[PDB]
Amino acid sequence: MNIFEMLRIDEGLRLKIYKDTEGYYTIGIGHLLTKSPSLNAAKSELDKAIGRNTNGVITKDEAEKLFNQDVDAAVRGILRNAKLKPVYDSLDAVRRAALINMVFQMGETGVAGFTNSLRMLQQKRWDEAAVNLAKSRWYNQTPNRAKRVITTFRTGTWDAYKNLAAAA
Repeated sequence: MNIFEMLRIDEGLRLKIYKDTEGYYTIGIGHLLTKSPSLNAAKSELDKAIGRNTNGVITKDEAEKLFNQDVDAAVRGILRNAKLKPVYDSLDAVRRAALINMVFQMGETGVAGFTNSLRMLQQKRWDEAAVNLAKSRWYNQTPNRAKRVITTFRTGTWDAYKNLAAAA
């Protein structure tokens, strides 16, 4: 398992514009298009991202290309962030993937806001961090995904993902 497989399980793959859990227009592997309520706006952003007149439908390769850019960007956001980087540097490989997942989902800023959890992770206080992480809108809104990521931080293994969809 790796970050791509992991996020592919959590986000799924849809080739037509769809609404995410918050009701925002998205496509592919969790690629957020816009927070605007206009489908047109969404289609415009999609054409711009793809470089062609899509009419709201993309191919698998196109979805995978946005996905690679998105993972790349999450990693880069982490390394550029003064609060995130030190946590990321302190972690083992599996737990690094859990951090990327959250940044992919919520963005740098959002994650950078979990001050107490970040400290705990940095200190390697796994159980404590897992409890703190659970006291969040994130956990209450998308609990099954939140549970997978938290278990990953707790254990440092891929066990939460070793049975599911996307692949595992």
